[PDB]
Amino acid sequence: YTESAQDAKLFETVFSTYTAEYLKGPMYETPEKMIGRRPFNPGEPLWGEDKKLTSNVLGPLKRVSSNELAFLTMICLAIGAWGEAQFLWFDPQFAAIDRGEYFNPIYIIAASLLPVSFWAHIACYIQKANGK
Amino acid sequence: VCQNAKQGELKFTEYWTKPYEADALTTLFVKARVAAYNDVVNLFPLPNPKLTSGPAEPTSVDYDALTKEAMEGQKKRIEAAMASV
Amino acid sequence: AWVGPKKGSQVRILRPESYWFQQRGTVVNVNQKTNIKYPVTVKFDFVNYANVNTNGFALWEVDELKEGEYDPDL
Amino acid sequence: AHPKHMLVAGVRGYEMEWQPIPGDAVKYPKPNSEEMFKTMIGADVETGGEAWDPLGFHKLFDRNFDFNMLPVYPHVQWLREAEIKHGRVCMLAFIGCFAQAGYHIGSYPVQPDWSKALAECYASPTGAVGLFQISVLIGWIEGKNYNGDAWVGMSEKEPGDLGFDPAGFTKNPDFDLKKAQLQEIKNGRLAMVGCASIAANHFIPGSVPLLTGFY
Amino acid sequence: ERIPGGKFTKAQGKIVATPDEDGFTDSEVALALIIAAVVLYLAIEVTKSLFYGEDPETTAKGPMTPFEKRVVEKGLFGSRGDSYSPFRP
Amino acid sequence: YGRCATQRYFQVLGNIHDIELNESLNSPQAIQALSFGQLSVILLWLAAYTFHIGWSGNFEAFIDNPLGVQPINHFVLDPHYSQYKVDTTIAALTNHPIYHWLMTVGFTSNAQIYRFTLGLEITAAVMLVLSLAPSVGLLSMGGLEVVSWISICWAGHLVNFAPGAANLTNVVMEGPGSLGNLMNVLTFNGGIQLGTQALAVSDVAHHHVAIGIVGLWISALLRVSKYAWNFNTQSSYHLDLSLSLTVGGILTSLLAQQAYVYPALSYLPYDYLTTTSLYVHHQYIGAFLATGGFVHGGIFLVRDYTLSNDLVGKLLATKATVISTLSWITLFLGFHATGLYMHNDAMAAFGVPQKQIIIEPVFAEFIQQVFFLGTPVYGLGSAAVSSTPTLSFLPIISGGDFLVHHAIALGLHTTVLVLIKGALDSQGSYLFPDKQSFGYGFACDGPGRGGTCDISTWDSFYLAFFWVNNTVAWFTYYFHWKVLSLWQSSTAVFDENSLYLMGWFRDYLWQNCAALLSGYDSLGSNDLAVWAWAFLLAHLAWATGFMFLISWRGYWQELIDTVIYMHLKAPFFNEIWSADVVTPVALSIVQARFIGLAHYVAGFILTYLAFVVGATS
Amino acid sequence: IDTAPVTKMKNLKTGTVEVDQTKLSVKSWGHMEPCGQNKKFQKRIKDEAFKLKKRQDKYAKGSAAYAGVQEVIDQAKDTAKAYEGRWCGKKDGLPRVIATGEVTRGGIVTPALMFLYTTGWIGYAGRSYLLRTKDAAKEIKIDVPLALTCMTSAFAWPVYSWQDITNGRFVAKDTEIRVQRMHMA
Ligand code: CLA
Ligand code: CLA
Ligand code: CLA
Ligand code: CLA
Ligand code: KC1
Ligand SMILES: CC1=C(C#C/C(C)=C/C=C/C(C)=C/C=C/C=C(C)/C=C/C=C(C)/C=C/[C@@]23O[C@]2(C)C[C@@H](O)CC3(C)C)C(C)(C)C[C@H](O)C1
Ligand SMILES: CC1=C(/C=C/C(C)=C/C=C/C(C)=C/C=C/C=C(C)/C=C/C=C(C)/C=C/C2=C(C)CCCC2(C)C)C(C)(C)CCC1
Repeated sequence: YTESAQDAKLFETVFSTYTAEYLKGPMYETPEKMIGRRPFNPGEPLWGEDKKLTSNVLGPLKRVSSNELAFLTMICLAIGAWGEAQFLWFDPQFAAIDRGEYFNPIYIIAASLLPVSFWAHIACYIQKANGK
Repeated sequence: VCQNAKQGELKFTEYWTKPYEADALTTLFVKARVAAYNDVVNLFPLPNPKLTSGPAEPTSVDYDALTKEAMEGQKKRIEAAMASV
Repeated sequence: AWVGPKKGSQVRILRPESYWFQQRGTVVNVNQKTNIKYPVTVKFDFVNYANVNTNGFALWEVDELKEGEYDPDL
Repeated sequence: AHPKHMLVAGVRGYEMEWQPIPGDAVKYPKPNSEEMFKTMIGADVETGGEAWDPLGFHKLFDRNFDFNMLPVYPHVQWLREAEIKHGRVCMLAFIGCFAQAGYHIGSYPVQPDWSKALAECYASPTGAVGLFQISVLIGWIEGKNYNGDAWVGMSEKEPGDLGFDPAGFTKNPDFDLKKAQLQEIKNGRLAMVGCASIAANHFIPGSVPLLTGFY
Repeated sequence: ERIPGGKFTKAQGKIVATPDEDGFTDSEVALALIIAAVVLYLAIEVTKSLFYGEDPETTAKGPMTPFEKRVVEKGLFGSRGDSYSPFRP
Repeated sequence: YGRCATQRYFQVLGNIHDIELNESLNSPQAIQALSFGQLSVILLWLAAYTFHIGWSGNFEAFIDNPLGVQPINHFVLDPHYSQYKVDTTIAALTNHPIYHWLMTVGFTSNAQIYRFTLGLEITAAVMLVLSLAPSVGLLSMGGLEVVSWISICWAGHLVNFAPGAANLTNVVMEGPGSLGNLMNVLTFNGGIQLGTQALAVSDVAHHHVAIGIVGLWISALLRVSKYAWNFNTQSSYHLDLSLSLTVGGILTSLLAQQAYVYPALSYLPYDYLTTTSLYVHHQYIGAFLATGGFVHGGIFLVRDYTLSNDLVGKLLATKATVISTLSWITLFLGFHATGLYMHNDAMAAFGVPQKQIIIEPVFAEFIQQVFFLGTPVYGLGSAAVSSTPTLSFLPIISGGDFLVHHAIALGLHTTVLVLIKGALDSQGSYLFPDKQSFGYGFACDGPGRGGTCDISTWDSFYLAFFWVNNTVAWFTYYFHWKVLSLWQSSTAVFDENSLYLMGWFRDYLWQNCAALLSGYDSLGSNDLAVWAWAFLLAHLAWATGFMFLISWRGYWQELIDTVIYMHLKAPFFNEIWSADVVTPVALSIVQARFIGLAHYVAGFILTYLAFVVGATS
Repeated sequence: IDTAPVTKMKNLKTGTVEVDQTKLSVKSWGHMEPCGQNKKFQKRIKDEAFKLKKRQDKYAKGSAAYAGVQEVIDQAKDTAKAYEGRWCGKKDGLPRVIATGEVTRGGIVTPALMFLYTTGWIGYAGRSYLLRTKDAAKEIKIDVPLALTCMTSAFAWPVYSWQDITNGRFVAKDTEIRVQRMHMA
């Protein structure tokens, strides 16, 4: 039928589009698509069409409620702030070392919880935005 | 000339270091494959192999239901894409 | 019927590798044969590194621009 | 054109995106900014009845689409949110600067000077707890009213619309809220000028010829 | 005896004190040479292994160890990838 | 057989370790085996040093008087020496801190050194055994947990050999005891401990146990961060290699800085030459590792990356902005540093040194005074004096250091500009839109399109390596002159004459070469003769690199063709050589550029090493 | 047998970093003092004057060379008097440039502003000429009246440039210029 060059380009576009939409599904079976390489882990899609993180991004605590994570992050923040303040400025612990006595383990254990509070509040907002 | 496949796209093939020797079909296929990889919202998880000699892990996810819903998603996506063009 | 950009009309090049990519050029002539893959002959004020300023482009690699919808300052 | 993937910033066909917060859906902002500015509260008689914005700071969000197609510069809605927040904070700061010099409330160290009270309350064992409580309360009332999306002009809330209205305002048929908003904005700008004057007097004595003896 | 060269050698007056005896005798040098000969034999073995590459039957005819089976199945220790990365995690 | 050309040598030898192209041992197990073999080579090299130190060396005499004795590296038995030179030379002296390291880590005898050599040889044998059997099982070995465990074990070693370990009461048997009991082996005094003028062994052991524990925790945190958000989307040997090389370069440069300013080896600062050589060597290694990180990033772009909307895709899309802004930074820095240096040169030349532009490094002085210094030296930012200061070797900066740091910034930014430009244009430029199909390294694209010389991505590294060497030369000149002034107590000759570059010539290079050149002359030869000879040899290598860089192939190919004609027309040899076997052809363009760069940098390194030895001897 | 001069660190275990506000000024820094009473700077000036006088003594009184060296001496004296207000260390005597941002003698803010205005003038004049002469002919062949019009009209560059930046007439949309997309982005 005297195929046009534009018709050949149309077929190339159709082939590319069909391939692209076909290789996504479980009919190509390439090492890239193996769990922990490119895919989203089987039953745990991290985000949908809109780039909004799902509760699956939290891992083990993917079903801890938003209120509980808020309480966890606030308690961790308060305890970590108390430990940091009691280690650095109020009753300093390095100056206690200069006195020949050991550290106070309570202060260190408390101050260890600040990054816990950070990631906990990030996870708390993730849960709240997902309705959990 | 610049419609040749990229070397990264032709990796692990005989045309890895010589993408200019690949077929038109192969170049188009890999150029569509790279686009397919970048759509993890619809990319398939491709379940793990069963290599251990023990019994199959019970897990908590049904691969059959996921495969069926992925077939449905692939069908609808292809329909929409062909409607677009 | 005529297919492709009108003669003498400014077009923007959509070919990623072209020296005048996303730049603007004047259409000299469009080959009205369906078998020609790159009929749209476009002339540019700038010459490329080969000191040639005329090249043929495919129909899908050129965007026809209206008389005042582009930027005269390139 | 270019495929659906590989679209970032300056690539043709790349719709602008705004998703700073991990956990929130992607938002695609239109230019707006100037369009919102043309119908924006402010611009009273003091500057000729027109929206006094030299240097074109409200147009930079529109110019984001020309620079790199990225939300580098704030939307005018974010500018109004910042102006409102600055105005309220500066009203409170001015009243605090002229109230701490005469009044004292808690177990905080006695420091009438405003420029030293913050540090001396940091150092106080029974002041650090109070400042921590103030900080967490402010953080709560600030993250609850996060706005943030006003950076791209889609805040879904008029600027300075925290969940706070104990009186009958914003609900009475009378008491036009436009005049109240204009009064709030202009008094906020006035308080910001006052705080700048306080800082200048603290650093360059005799600058403002009314706070010469002030701290 | 040495002719000192350099301003700091003369200024600091550091002397190169030769030990009275040698330090390793001759027997321990021989033991070091023997151990180096064993290392050389191992190096020859490694060179022969690497030059001819890995044969295709091994890693294909020799079944993977249960550790290797489970690691490849679960994608650990650089598996589920195409990199070496000794400083993985 | 062998009916190839001499080009085959330099073509395969340039990719002889490009194992990804070697289909035989292409698996990652083979690459781990290569790592094992390399570590065996490193162990044997350390065994070499320890064996020659313990065999013909004065370590037993070094531990007694570390300040008054010069460490001996190995015995010299060159047959070319003249009896006098034989009587003159005692043994090859030491230019590395291995005596100091052995003294620090508890070596007190040559028997311990011999046992160390045997252990190093046995460990090299173990590494060879591990390389004999590549296997996914061996791929489990390694990780940040493993290196942190190595750090913990090194902490245990240092605790066992700390000077205060004798006073230490056994913690695991009699309990932790008083705090001082632990302070016998674990301290955080901070800074130089006086006496040995180095960090206490207790400090180093405590550092290592803390680092190991923190590394274990960080590795666990990173792996749980891999639990959720598990995405190995881009795996490539070159991506991970670039990561490792950049981190290693940062760590090595930091090692140079913090080992000069916080020496950890006892009685090291008293040895000026070893300190200077340490700093220069580690800075060169760190710069090389960073350059390798950039190179392997470029390679990953060339042949392992697939375009996406990811971090790298965003970098590539706006590569014009990156290159343009880096070019602006380099132009500004070079213009201003060169102009200020030339202005100072003119002012000093015209007898008006006061009219020089000396911009005080007030920002670095502010940082130093506020954060580091314990006494008011400059008085800006803070003037408090520390009641209980700690000691270190942080230099006190002045006006010239501002210009020198701007030169350093210019060098670093220009190197980054070249490397980033080449890596991002590996995806293509408008002169070469299809560079993604030509590989990392190639000669050119011919004389067409105006010319395409050095357009390859490998040529970007080739051009940027000159800048790497130049930047390292700049800041190593800075360090060497600073420490020479400090040791010679001048500290004012530097602070005044480093403002203008004629100072950098006269007072640094011309001044510090006086003793090196007298290594051998008509009067005789002294211990510096070897270093003057190496100085000349390095200059010769540098100029041969000039030959390979300036003159290009075609000339040399025609000349070699004429030489082949002479051979084939020569008597008694045309019957034997028909030029069919290993045909002599001129070096390919890429091979020539690499060999010229190699001679250039070999002469660079050897020249500066000889100069450092002759100046700080 | 000794090492490099050991510096003393601040064992800052207090948990706070104190920055003295009163030390944020050149006059409060203990390592730089005004050139007027800097003994090293005065010695430098004396040595310069002595060298100039020695150079002058070579030429006889009243000669042209004598007058030239005398004018050089007067220039040096005036330069020294002017530089007495500068800041020059405490051990070097060479006047320093203060790039903190304080408006002081020998500062950087005023020279920075002057240079930036001048070179924005240059760049805006060139850009205006290129915009009003979109032609290679007028680039190789300078339109001197139009070129000088642009050069003298670029005096308002700081405000016109910002107006164009905010109004979109200064920068170009990335989709309308030759940008590198050969990787088929
Ligand atoms: C940082 C605080 C801040 C912010 C974000 C805004 C934001 C806004 N103002 Mg506003 N304003 C402020 C403080 C502020 N104002 C103060 C203190 C005054 C008193 C002089 C005013 C007086 C004022 C008037 C009279 C008008 C506005 C208008 C506007 C809107 C458009 C202008 C614009 O885009 O500027 C946003 C960007 C900035 C403000 C950048 C500020 C950064 C500069 C460089 C700081 C320089 C000041 C410096 C400290 C010197 C001090 C000077 C001294 C007088 C204190 C926008 C919502 C117009 C309006 O309502 O439009 C409808 C209008 O007509 N403002
Ligand atoms: C652990 C680090 C590491 C590792 C594993 C690799 C691995 C690799 N690199 Mg690499 N590289 C590194 C660091 C590393 N590199 C660093 C730090 C740099 C910057 C300097 C580079 C720069 C670099 C470039 C520029 C290239 C590679 C390439 C390669 C690949 C092929 C190597 C090959 O066959 O070269 C062959 C090796 C040689 C020819 C060695 C040269 C021998 C030296 C010069 C002898 C001279 C010393 C002499 C004794 C001195 C005498 C002194 C005189 C006075 C007598 C391979 C995957 C190539 C590649 O992938 O291309 C596709 C490539 O082109 N690398
Ligand atoms: C002394 C030798 C020398 C010098 C001066 C330069 C200079 C430069 N190289 Mg370079 N290069 C050299 C050797 C040298 N190279 C060698 C041997 C190699 C190995 C092949 C390279 C490889 C190389 C690469 C691969 C790259 C450069 C780049 C650059 C530029 C960096 C920007 C900069 O610093 O601008 C400052 C410019 C100068 C200092 C030149 C001198 C200008 C004047 C004379 C000094 C200032 C005087 C005064 C202020 C002006 C008066 C103004 C008015 C009164 C008239 C610059 C032009 C990079 C580039 O072009 O990026 C922009 C780049 O990518 N070079
Ligand atoms: C209209 C003239 C003009 C203008 C507006 C600019 C503007 C710019 N140039 Mg540029 N440039 C020019 C001429 C001009 N250039 C010329 C003639 C050359 C060849 C030497 C260059 C070479 C050049 C390089 C190599 C680089 C820039 C860069 C830049 C940008 C940063 C500013 C900078 O570093 O300037 C510095 C300018 C120079 C180093 C060269 C200046 C040479 C003269 C002084 C300029 C000519 C003025 C013109 C003739 C005036 C005539 C007016 C008359 C006809 C009426 C900026 C967009 C940098 C960039 O991309 O950063 C983002 C960058 O790396 N330019
Ligand atoms: C009924 C329970 C209750 C009592 C009885 C109580 C009493 C005191 N509060 Mg308190 N308080 C809440 C509950 C109670 N507070 C709640 C729900 C909030 C969040 C809205 C809140 C906020 C703050 C803040 C922000 C500060 C604060 C402090 C003090 C203080 C002074 C102590 C002193 O000066 O010694 C005393 C006696 C201030 C302080 O000075 O702390 C150092 C300080 O800054 N409070
Ligand atoms: C919102 C709300 C409520 C509320 C509320 C609250 C808390 C309202 C608070 C309002 C508040 C606190 C408003 C302070 C303004 C302070 C200003 C303007 C300071 C100016 C400072 C100035 C003008 C300084 C000026 C000078 O330096 C200048 C410029 C030059 C000199 O020559 C002269 C001097 C030195 C003087 C209700 C009623 C509780 C319930 C309802 O339902 C909802
Ligand atoms: C080519 C390319 C590549 C590569 C890249 C690279 C190679 C990179 C590197 C990078 C790097 C290599 C980085 C680094 C970084 C670092 C850092 C970031 C640091 C920082 C620090 C700081 C900042 C601090 C500082 C300080 C001090 C310490 C002292 C003084 C003061 C101060 C504070 C300043 C890839 C392929 C991948 C992609 C594409 C492109």
